[PDB]
Amino acid sequence: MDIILGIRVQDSVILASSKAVTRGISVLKDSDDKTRQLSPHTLMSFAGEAGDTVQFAEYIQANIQLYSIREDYELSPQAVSSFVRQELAKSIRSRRPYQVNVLIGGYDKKKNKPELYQIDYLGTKVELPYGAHGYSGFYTFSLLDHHYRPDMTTEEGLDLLKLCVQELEKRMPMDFKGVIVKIVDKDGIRQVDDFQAQ
Amino acid sequence: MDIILGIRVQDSVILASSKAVTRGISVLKDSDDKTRQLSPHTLMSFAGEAGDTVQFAEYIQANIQLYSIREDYELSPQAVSSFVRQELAKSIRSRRPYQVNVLIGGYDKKKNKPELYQIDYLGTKVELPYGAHGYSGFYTFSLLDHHYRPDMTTEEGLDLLKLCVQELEKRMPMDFKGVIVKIVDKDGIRQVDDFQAQ
Amino acid sequence: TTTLAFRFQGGIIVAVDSRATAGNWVASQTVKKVIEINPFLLGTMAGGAADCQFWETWLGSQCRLHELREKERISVAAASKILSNLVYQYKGAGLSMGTMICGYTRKEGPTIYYVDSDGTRLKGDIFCVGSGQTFAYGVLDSNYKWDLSVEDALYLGKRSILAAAHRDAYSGGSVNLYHVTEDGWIYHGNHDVGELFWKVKEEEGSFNNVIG
Amino acid sequence: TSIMAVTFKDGVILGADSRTTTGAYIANRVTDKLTRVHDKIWCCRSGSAADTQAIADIVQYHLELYTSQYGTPSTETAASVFKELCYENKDNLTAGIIVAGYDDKNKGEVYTIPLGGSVHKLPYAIAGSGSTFIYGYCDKNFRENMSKEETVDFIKHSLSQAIKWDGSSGGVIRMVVLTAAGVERLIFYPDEYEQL
Amino acid sequence: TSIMAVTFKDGVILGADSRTTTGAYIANRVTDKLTRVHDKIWCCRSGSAADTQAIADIVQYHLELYTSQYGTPSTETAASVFKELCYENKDNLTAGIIVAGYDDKNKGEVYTIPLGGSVHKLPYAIAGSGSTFIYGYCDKNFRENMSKEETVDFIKHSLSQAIKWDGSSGGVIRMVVLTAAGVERLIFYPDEYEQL
Amino acid sequence: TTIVGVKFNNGVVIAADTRSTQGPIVADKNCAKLHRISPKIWCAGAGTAADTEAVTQLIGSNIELHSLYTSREPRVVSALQMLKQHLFKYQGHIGAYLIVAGVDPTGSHLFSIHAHGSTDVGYYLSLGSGSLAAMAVLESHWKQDLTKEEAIKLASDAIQAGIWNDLGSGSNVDVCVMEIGKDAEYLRNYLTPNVREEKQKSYKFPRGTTAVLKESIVNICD
Amino acid sequence: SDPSSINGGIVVAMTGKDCVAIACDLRLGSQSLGVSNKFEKIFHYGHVFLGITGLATDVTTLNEMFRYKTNLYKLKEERAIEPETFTQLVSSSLYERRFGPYFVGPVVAGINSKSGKPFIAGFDLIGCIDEAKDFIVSGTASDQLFGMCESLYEPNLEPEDLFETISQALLNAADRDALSGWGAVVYIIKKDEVVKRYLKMRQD
Amino acid sequence: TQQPIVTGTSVISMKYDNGVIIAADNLGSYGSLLRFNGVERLIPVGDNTVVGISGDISDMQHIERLLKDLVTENAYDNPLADAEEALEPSYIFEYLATVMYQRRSKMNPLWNAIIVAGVQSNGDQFLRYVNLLGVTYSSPTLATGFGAHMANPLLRKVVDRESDIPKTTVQVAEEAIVNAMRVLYYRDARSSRNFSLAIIDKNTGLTFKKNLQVENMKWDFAKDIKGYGTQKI
Amino acid sequence: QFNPYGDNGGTILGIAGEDFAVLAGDTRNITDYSINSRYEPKVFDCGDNIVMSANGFAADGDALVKRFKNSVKWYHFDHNDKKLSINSAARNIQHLLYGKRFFPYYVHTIIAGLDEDGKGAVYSFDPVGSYEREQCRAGGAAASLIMPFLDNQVNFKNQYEPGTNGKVKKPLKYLSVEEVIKLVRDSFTSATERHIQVGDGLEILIVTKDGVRKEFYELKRD
Amino acid sequence: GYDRALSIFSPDGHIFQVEYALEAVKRGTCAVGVKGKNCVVLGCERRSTLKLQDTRITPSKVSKIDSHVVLSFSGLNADSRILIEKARVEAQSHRLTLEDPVTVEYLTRYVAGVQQRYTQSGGVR
Repeated sequence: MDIILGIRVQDSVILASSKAVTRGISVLKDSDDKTRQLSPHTLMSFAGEAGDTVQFAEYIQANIQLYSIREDYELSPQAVSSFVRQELAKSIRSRRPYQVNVLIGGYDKKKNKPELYQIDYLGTKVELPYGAHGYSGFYTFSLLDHHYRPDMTTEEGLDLLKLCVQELEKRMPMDFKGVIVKIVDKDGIRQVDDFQAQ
Repeated sequence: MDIILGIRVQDSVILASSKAVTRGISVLKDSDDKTRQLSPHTLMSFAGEAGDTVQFAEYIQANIQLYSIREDYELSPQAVSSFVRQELAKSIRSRRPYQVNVLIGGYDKKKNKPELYQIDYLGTKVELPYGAHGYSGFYTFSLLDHHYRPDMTTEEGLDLLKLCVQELEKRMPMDFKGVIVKIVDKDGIRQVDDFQAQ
Repeated sequence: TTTLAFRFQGGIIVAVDSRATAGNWVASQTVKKVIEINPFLLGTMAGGAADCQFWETWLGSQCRLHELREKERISVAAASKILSNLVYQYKGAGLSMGTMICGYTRKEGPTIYYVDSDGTRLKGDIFCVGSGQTFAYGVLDSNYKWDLSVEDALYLGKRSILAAAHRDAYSGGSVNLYHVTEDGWIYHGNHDVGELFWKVKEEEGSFNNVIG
Repeated sequence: TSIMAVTFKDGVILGADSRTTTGAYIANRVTDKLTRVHDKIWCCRSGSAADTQAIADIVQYHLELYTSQYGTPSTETAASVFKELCYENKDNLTAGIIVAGYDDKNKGEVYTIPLGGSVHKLPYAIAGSGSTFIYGYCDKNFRENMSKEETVDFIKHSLSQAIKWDGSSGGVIRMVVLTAAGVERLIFYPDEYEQL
Repeated sequence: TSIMAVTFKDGVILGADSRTTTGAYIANRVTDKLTRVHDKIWCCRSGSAADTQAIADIVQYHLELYTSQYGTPSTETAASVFKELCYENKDNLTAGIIVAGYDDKNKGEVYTIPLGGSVHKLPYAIAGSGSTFIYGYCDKNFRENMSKEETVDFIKHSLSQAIKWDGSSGGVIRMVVLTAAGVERLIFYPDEYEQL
Repeated sequence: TTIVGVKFNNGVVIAADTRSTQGPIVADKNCAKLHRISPKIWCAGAGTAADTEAVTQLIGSNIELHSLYTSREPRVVSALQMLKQHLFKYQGHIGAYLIVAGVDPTGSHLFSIHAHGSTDVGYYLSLGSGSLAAMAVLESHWKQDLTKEEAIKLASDAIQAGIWNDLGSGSNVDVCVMEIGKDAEYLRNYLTPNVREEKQKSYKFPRGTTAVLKESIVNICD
Repeated sequence: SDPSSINGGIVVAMTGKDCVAIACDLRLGSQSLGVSNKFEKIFHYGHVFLGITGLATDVTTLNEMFRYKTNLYKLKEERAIEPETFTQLVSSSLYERRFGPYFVGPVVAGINSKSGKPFIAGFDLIGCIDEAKDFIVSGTASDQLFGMCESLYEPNLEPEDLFETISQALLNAADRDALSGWGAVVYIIKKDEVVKRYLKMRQD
Repeated sequence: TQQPIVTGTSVISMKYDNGVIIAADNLGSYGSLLRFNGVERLIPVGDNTVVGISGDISDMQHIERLLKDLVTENAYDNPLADAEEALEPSYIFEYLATVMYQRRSKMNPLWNAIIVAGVQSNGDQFLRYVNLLGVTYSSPTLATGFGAHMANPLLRKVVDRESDIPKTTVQVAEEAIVNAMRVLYYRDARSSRNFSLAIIDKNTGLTFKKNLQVENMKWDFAKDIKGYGTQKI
Repeated sequence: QFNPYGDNGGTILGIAGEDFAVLAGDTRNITDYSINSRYEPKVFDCGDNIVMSANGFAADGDALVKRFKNSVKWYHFDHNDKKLSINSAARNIQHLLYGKRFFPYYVHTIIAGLDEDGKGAVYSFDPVGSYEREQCRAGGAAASLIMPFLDNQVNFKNQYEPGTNGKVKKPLKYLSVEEVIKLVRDSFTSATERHIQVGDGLEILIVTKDGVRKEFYELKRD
Repeated sequence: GYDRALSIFSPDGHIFQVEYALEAVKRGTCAVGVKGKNCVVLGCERRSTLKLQDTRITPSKVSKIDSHVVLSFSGLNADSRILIEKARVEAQSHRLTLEDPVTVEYLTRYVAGVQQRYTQSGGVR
């Protein structure tokens, strides 16, 4: 599968997502951004079935933006995640389920704390210090289980990912063409354009 | 599959073979030499089923070396290749066939000409200017069909491969961890230890 | 089938082969795999003949309605998404299509979108779609430069499809060329591989294997 | 199961064994396979008990409403209802039904609706797993216009043979006599028919 | 196929229909299913023609060598050979054979070797697709020690019924009479047995 | 394929069509389906062509060797027994269906053999996809005590029923008569009712029409 | 899956006036991937020619086999094998592998050195001989070859004419088959000489 | 989608100079059990058309009911129901064919092979076939199931092409059909000796013959056949 | 289990001339190895100078032809009896076919007529509506035997100018109605020889500015 | 179920229900909009029939359909909500399919269509 990682540090949530889009025998694109900004302080990464992946992401994006305009307010990360879980939980028992896994990283302006939610296509939600979807978890959970600390700065967090990404580039069979990293904190969402060698 | 490429230039045959050995979810080794020297001027690369691959290579190696000592002579590349084809052709109709594909590159000291033979596990043999086994052929045959010339020097040949290897690193889904290149000419077989950046 | 489209300085090049098969049977060597959606929108076709022809012709009808309704030329992004969203509605039903929506709008400039029946929609500068895509990629990838001449780019495109027609048993016939500039697409002929191959062989010195 | 209907001089008689099995186990050894859909219109059920019971119950309902509006229904009409249900729902039913009624104008009549849902009017009809074994016997001993006693004998013998060879059949032999005189229930135990 | 063997006062008789089919097509309408393995030891074949023919041919060979060394074989011995082949090779054979011979000490004897390869000695035996339809009839009309004429009649009627109901049976009815007097071939055409 | 066998007052005759087919395509428009087991024992076969041909020669070979060993004429029953036991042994995997006929010191014979090894005897037989079209004819015209000529006609007519009505059959009719006292006479293409009409045009190409790249002489002598 | 459709290729033979012709394409691929355009399918032992379509490994194996057998035949017989005889050798050799056949479609062409008569024949994978006087076809584009031959062919063509006819049959049939083509070679055979020509054709 | 339970075998037919003949035995098979013997499979519609049905009998009975209704309905508000506006054979066929194809198209076929025989009002002979797939075709002769393999070859010897129709008389024709019925009785294991035959002549009208029997059968030679190869007695 | 499809054999052929066009087809209709009819028309005149044939599964081909004819009828009713151009009919057919994309009309269909410039035109379709205009096209059972022929004899493929060293291609001179009818007849006699589902008769429909004309020729009945 | 034609023509060619709908607007609080050279301003008045409200929570008269478009109105408040909601939903749907926010003319054309439709649909005013 694709690489979808997430790590919640002291004051932020970092999301790393592979840039490759491979179909069969060919790597069609190497600069794919597997993420959608649901609200100024909530970001969602996703991986899974070819079409369901983006269709779902954009569908959720649309609904959150509609909520934002109707209420002129931004739903907390916890609320947005609960909405996404229910959407997937409905999906699993429908004619053709959305085969999509997601990581939702958002900064809760009311609590002033970063949050990381991991939700699979069955509608399984869990809040974590760090999460991953697919085969990545197999090499990154023990890594982080070792090098992770709650008080880490955003900078220590980026070093931590780099460590994950290196392990993934050594042992994973696929060439996922690097990752795109994004930071979610009290000031919104920004992208670390320099990870190709940080 | 693994990358097995071969290209016959003016006075030599160059063999490029991927260094990765992947089993399931993990890349177990990244410095694997998928080649066996059959005689001072004959080299054979191979790719295929986990165990059959090396077992076959070493078996053929043993037989050629035995021939060499019995006759105190080195069988021509054409003769060695014919022997390998028959071995595989017997194999295909046996209880458990050797699922191995090979490229045989050798310098024929009597004709003073390099030769490249491609033989698949069914015992299908064909002599070529350049060959490949597996998915590689899908991106390297048209490349070479374009940039190949019979009078190319060994140096132009190495540039040609580098071009193949780059195309393979851009479009192939798998991370084959680079290749090991070997040159077969009138002076035997030598390895180009510097291809990781030539 | 082999189809490609790539963005460069002089706009966009679009090249396709023209073979149609049903198994090993060559059903046609003269099929059009490029539909001119309109004066500035081209669509490439790969996969099931019927599925492509039908849905892309339908796409065109949808683009025309957009223009009558909004008094403005549909965007390459919006046009590609119409097809993508349609194709997604049918996901799982068996539609088979690998397509490329190429156009030029003042708002987006040269633009290319890959859209397939899996529901995948991707924006990019270079795409090769079809059973012969890998062959095209090999030639196109190793000679691409953003700074190619409208003359050279056209040739690489043409040469790339040739490569594919040669190695892919399911691609062949002739090459259909197109050049995209803001003033629309410019048809650049139908080159029969039957003659194009030998010409290119001689003049270029490549395909050195084959005997002539 | 082994069931049959025989028309004779005074009307018609329906007979059946009483064994219903689920595998080699005899779930019921005193089953009553002779079902009443109307006063003088009965039937013999073979195939899925659940299906034939549901079928009969629906038919009984239809003949009851029919009677309310148009008087007593002809045996031909009862057989038409069974057919309508069996044919139209052939994909979901496993029912083989013998319909037999006594009318005053038509005397006795027998209709057989096999698996497909087709209808066949006959002098007499046999069906059920055990019937295969008495085709020869019944063809050789059946005579039109037999007397009540002769008919009861014919059915008693035929079924005793069916029961003798088919393990899916057995128990007692039940009969129903339909004539202008009314309706008569008859039963015969193993000890009697086994020694014929 | 419909075949049977009946022991009677003077010996034994074997009868059979003459229809062999491959699907609904009648490959042969004059087949001779009455096979001789020895002078006064014959058999009726059902199942795979290829298998039963091969079986019989082997048996005939065994009884021929047996005779060379130990004289005429008992019908019990012939039935033992068939059994040995059928039982031991049950996984690759589809043969149902009726063995019937005439000995001077044992008069007439009938043995039946069904699919499994088991052996059963009986007063008479019926087999073949068409046999299912005459179980009732045969059980009701068979009597021990009948006369040649009575036996020929019993077999003629029984088979006429089998042929009447089983489409896999038909054609002519062949018989073989085995007594101290010798061997007699009998045949009966449709026009006769169809109207019984 | 349509093969038939008809016994007559003093012998037996077998006939067959001449169409060979791979799927729906006709590979051989005039093959010979009539094989010789011995000079006077002839065979016709339907089913896996290679099998009918191989089984016919194998048994034919052994029949010759047997004849030489016993100093006697081959007997049809021997070809029958050898063929069937062989086919039986191979449980139907040798897809050979044959109608074997012939004359020998014991008279004239007509038999049929199936791939699994069962044999039949009769006065008229037919095998193959044309089997039914032919048998329909035979069932309508056969009678006991046919003359050599009546038999040829009946047989020839049966094969025709097949040629015309069966898609698996066509072209010509090959016949072979075996009369008790004389030599067996093989009538290759006894009937040829399907000659191709003259083509509307000639497609002879002007020399030089085909583009050649290289030319050379090939060495045949050693 | 289908051994006869993995590599691709075709072969066709025709008779002419005191001459015979056998031709084949040069393609050798693995499914859609074209691999070699030099894979010839015609071989010859003495004056007898053999073309083989089907699974390439079997094509090669059978050639090495018949060379082996024809060599011993010459050493014992003290003469080169004839077309008729070879055809029988091919048939029995194939049937010998009845239940594990070589996936090939062989074609024999030649002139009987003693009677001068032209000879051609075809075989199915288990040896069944097809002896036609006009033409034999084999390969993944056999339907096409049948159509071309049946239409274009006419008796007693002269060598120079039979060449045009055979080449046109091969070429146009090959062009309607995705697995055939990629080059082609034709053989014109006469009692005394044999000419071999490589045709120019589409390379797609 | 279903499977046939009680079935009818062949339906053979051909057209002669003045009309058409059609026949079918009276058997209703149940697998290999020759279960019913009083089954009429020739459905006369009016006096110019006869419909022969083979296949699933329960579906046949349904088709029968459809035909009776077509008659009833055509008579409604139709003062020319027994004249200019009577049911034509071609109408009856196009109806049935429409039904057959609609049913196969809904994946729930009427498991039959049908032959509609009759004479049009302008005297033309009508003979066309339609089956469970909705496939239709015409030929001087037509047979279903086994009759297609054995009856057509025999009947086509009387009328090989169109031009042979006017040259064929009712006698020659009826004879060919009656011989075919015998052949089928010899080789079709799901056939009966009893059958019905109907002639629709543009002059004599509709003649429907019931209870016929195959006669003049050759069985005597059977006595001379013993064993299966080497047996002599 | 019920299979909604069947194969009725037959082959059809369409060639377009400079001011005419033909659509031919054998008149044989089969099922497996039996012949249902030796004469059952398969090429039809649908009006507005358009001939069409839907070969393959007959029931499907018939329903399609029937639907298209009814289409032409309504085209008139709704567009003031306007004539339906061949290009328009082609597009119309595409929708008819694609409408059953998930339960296809198992047929290979071809239509012929004249375009709006009076030129001959041929259009052929995919079972599900894929289409292209061409110079000629064979369809059905023998399609694989005939197309190669038409590539060679109608579009002069692989043919060059003698002596030009295969450097000059044979000019594309265009065929006359007389030359075309010869190619058609030869195509069918050739097909009839090698394909067991082709024969009995050949019916050709010729389209000119004067309408539709029909010619009939016998074909081998084996 | 309910489909009575409430908006229908009268003898003089007027749809009284639509006309009376305008009277409802005439009664609503005033609203104005003037466009500058680089902006647009929307003014609305506030009633005073009752004063003791909580301006923080009381629904405002100017609503945002999207981040670059606003909509003010005069008439029945309850009715405006329905239109505002549909407008907001259409705004998002348009971004989702065209991948570009709506133009003001487009969003306007849409709201107008909803209003028009309610003038010739049964069972609604």
